[PDB]
Parts: sequence; structure tokens; C-alpha cells
Amino acid sequence: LKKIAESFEDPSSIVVVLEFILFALFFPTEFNRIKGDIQNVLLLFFSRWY
Amino acid sequence: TVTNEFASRFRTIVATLANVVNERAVQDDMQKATRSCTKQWLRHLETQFD
Amino acid sequence: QVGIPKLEVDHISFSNVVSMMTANIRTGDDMAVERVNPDDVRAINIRNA
Amino acid sequence: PVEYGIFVQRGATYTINAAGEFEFSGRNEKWDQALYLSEHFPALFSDVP
Amino acid sequence: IPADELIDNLHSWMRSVHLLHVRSEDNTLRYNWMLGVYARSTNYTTPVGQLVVNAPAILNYSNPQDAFNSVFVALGIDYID
Amino acid sequence: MLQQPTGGYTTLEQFAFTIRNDGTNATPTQFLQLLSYEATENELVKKTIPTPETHLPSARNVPGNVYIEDAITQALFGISAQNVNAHGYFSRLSALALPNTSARLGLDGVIYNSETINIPFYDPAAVANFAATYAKLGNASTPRYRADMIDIYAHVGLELAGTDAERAAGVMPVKRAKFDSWEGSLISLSRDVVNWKILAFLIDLCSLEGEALRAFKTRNRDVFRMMLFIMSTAVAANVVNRKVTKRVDRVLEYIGVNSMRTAGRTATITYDLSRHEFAAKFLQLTFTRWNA
Ligand SMILES: Nc1nc2c(ncn2[C@@H]2O[C@H](COP(=O)(O)OP(=O)(O)OP(=O)(O)O)[C@@H](O)[C@H]2O)c(=O)[nH]1
Repeated sequence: LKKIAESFEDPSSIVVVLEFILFALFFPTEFNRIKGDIQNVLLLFFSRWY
Repeated sequence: TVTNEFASRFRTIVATLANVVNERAVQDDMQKATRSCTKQWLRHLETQFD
Repeated sequence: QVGIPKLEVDHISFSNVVSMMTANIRTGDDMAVERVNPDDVRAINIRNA
Repeated sequence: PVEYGIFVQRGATYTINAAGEFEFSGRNEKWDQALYLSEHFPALFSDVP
Repeated sequence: IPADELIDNLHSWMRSVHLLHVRSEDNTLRYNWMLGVYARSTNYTTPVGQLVVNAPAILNYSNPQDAFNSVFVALGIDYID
Repeated sequence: MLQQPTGGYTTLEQFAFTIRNDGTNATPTQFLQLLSYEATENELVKKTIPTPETHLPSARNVPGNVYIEDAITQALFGISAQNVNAHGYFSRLSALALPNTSARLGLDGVIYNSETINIPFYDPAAVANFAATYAKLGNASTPRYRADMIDIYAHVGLELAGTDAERAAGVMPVKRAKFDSWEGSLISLSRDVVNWKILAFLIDLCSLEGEALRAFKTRNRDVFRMMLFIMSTAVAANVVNRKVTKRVDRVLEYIGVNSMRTAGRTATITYDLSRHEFAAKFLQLTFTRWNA
């Protein structure tokens, strides 16, 4: 993954989450390759939001 | 003839993300604003996708 | 038997096995990085342990 | 300042539960007009002594 | 100090405090009073504080150790002073 | 493949363990005779060593042939080793843990992913018994599996300094080791030990059973004790020399007490925190195998 630094303080940070979802829809394969590296970002998103 | 399963799926996704954003507690007033705007932007994303 | 260390005895030795690095290993080179600044200064957490 | 500290320790906002009681936020925060369509109210206007 | 004044003052003060929390139906929970008080004392500026603010429900716990583990893992911190 | 003898692999001359001493290749046992002790008022009481975790860390998909013996010995004995858990190659032992794996542990101490020509290697069954325990070096640093790095040293002292009576008792006075010494003795002892083919020792320790294992444990007790001595000097709070009428007596205080020091010193090898975590884990596993 081309790494994203994102704290997820602002609600707008949801954009990044959507950026992944779209990528997982448009490109399930390439996503499946980069997806753990995506999980590293998502874990920040969850620890902050949930 | 009318329904596009892809677009409908993105509708449920954006609906979920919107209720996720809606439920997001925020401290600053500006965050409260971005929280309300993000939902509109989500709605826009949904139409663009459809 | 293990070999006697060359530094243990007083004899001089003129064939030795010097380890060295090939062109593949490199050290002391400058290193490129992508720094990414915090999105908002007011959101930075100075505090928690 | 002191009346303000008491007031704002009760909280800047409130909601009205199904019982009709005002539950104050207990939390200092600025209002935004977003909240105008929310369940929240500015607390200054509660008229609750 | 006259008792009436100590009482009126302590009463007004106690009424002034309002710990953040989520109410819940489950019988097994305890509010994590220490962390909620500490988040209040720092006006929820510390990362534990803003944690308490966005997720007040994190103070509820059934197992006493997880009351702190959930906070340490949400925060990535090794400790809290 | 080198078949393991009825005794250990250590019975073979190919794996003699010897420290250079007085101009000769002394056996470790005859070095330990030089060792002498001064009891202090303080006491070591050996506690039960906690049972090692069942979890073998997953070997990562590593294309290369890891030099495992070198990593282990340098972590326990190396003068300059540091950050031994950052690279994290000890997990690789777990590759050998599987029944019918293509991996081989060469006598070189390398972990080939496939059997390869003109490289002698240990019998895969014995290596499997070995790896089934020692792969757990691969989680020496992961917090859930970290070994106690304080209490375990008591056992070190007991197996090193301990008289047979003190060992039966399970408690001994905290002693202070000493021996007549040449210049840079402890460094040279540590380098003579880092060159040891200790995989033979550990493989035999894990693979042997019954009378063979017991005979191994007696025949090789002083080897183990030498490793314990290098390790202990790495954790000794201080290491002085004493004049003694035109002779110098090296003195390390104290045996069986990890001072947790990480500052380097000329006298002996030093454990960084990671080296401590590793040695602690190693001693946990090895002492577990040593008693059965
Ligand atoms: N701020 C704050 N400190 C606490 C809280 N709970 C416990 N402590 C502190 O934690 C420390 C450790 O507990 P102890 O000192 O062993 O217990 P103690 O309160 O002195 O009670 P005893 O030991 O039985 O006399 C104490 O110094 C307490 O003051 C809390 O909810 N808020």
C-alpha cells in the first residue's frame, strides 16, 4: 500500500475509509494483496472511533 | 431492468458509513460541522456512483 | 582441535581472512524518507504516558 | 466567573428524554448550528434554575 | 467551620460534579470511577480523557482488569500515571 | 546426513568443546577447576522454572538459509551483538519442527530450506525434537512469552557455583567466582565459547532419552557450566582483578545474580535488554530440558 498517515480525529477522516472500500469494490484482487497494510490504517480508525 | 446491484450495494455502504459518522462523538464545534457536511458528501458520493 | 588464535601467540602471520562487504551492503549512505506532518497542530497529544 | 463555572459544569447543552426531563451534557463545548437539527439544546435557554 | 456552611458548600460542590458514563441494563458492569474522575479533572484534554469523551462506555467493565486493558489497547499506551 | 550416535552428537570429536588456556586447548571441565568461590551473606533460593509456552512462533517465509548457530551463540556470548530480537530469525527453528520438512539443519549451523549437496546435516528427527523446544527463542521478546530474567539466574548459580549439597538443598549462598587469569581472560573465554558448535549440545539435549540422556548430562555438565559462566559474567554486577603476589586473580561478583546491567565494559561481554530477554528465554528452555 502507498502508506497513509491518518490519526482519524476529524469525522472527515472517514474519507480514507471510503477510499479503501471503493478500492475493495473496484479492485477486489489488488485489495486482497494490500489488505493487511490496509488493516494497519483501519486499526487506527477503529481504536479512535470504536 | 432498473436496479443495479452494484449501486444498491454502495447505497447500503454509504448509509452505514453515514450512520457511523452520525454516531461519532466530537469535541470541537468545527468537528460538529464537518460531521454534518461529511454526510452530505456521502450522499453526493452515492449519487455519483449510481 | 580448534586453531590457536593468532593474537594469543607472539608469531607474526601474513595471510589472514579479512571479512569485507561487497557492493550490495552499503553503510553511511544518506537515506530517503517521506515525512508526513500532523494534520492539525491543535489535535496533537503532548501528554499521555 | 463563578456562576459561569457552576453553569458550565452542569454543561453547555441538554437533551429532553422521553420522561420530559432535561438531561444536561455535563460538558463544556461550543454550539454549532448543526446541533440545531439535533436532539441538543443550548443550555442557557433551559430556564431550569 | 460551622456545619451548615460546610454542608451547603459540600452539597453544592458534589452536585457540581458530573462524571461521563453510559447507563446500561447489564448487571455485571461497574463504572471505572478512577479513570472517569481522572478524565474529568483534566477536562478531557489528556488522551484518556478524550477517549472517555468519545467512548464513555469504555468505563463500564465486568472484569476488573479489562477495565484498564481496554483503555491501554485503545490508546496504545504502556501505562497511565 | 550425519547419523546421531547412541551417545550424543557430542561424542564425535568433530564437536569438541574446548577453551584455549595456558597455551593449550583445555576441556571446559578443567577450566572450571580453576574456579573458586567466596560466599557472601546473601542467599539464592531456586524457584520452579515456569513451563515454556506451547506456542512455536511461526517461521516467516524466509527465502534464505539462516545461520542459526551464529545468531544464538552471538546472542549469548558475542562481544558485539545487539538488538538480537529485532531481526527475529530464531523463529526459523520452527521450520525444522515439522515432521517430514524439506528443511535441514547443517553442521554448519545454517538452516537450509532444502537438502542440498555436499552439506552434512543433523538427522531430521533429532533436529525436530530440538526445534520443538528451541524455536521458542523466536518469541523471547514477545511480551506474553518473555522469560523471567531475574529468578532464573539462581539456577545458573546453582549449576555453576553449587556444591552437590547446595544443589540438593536448592539453596546456596550468593558466591563470588575467582580464578588466576591472563590478560583479557573473560573476553577470550567468551570468544572460545562463541565458536562452539552448541547446536550439537542442544540437539543431543533434546533428542536423547533414558540412559543416553543421563550419560549425556553427566559427560557434558561442564560444557553447560561454561556457557553458564560466560553468561553469568555478562550479567555480573562487577568484575575486578586482585593482585596476589605477582599473579592476578579475576573475580566476578556475583554468580547467580543478574544485575541487569546494560552499560558496556572492557572486561566482559554485555547484554543489551534484548540480549537479556534472549538469555532469559534460553535459560528457561535449557534448564527445563536439563531437568526431567
Ligand atoms: N486519584 C485516584 N487515586 C486512587 C483511586 N483509587 C486508588 N487510588 C490510589 O491508589 C493507591 C494504591 O492503593 P493503596 O495505597 O495500596 O490503597 P489505600 O487507598 O491507601 O488503602 P489501604 O492500602 O487499604 O490503606 C492509593 O494511594 C490510592 O490513593 C482513585 O479512584 N482515584
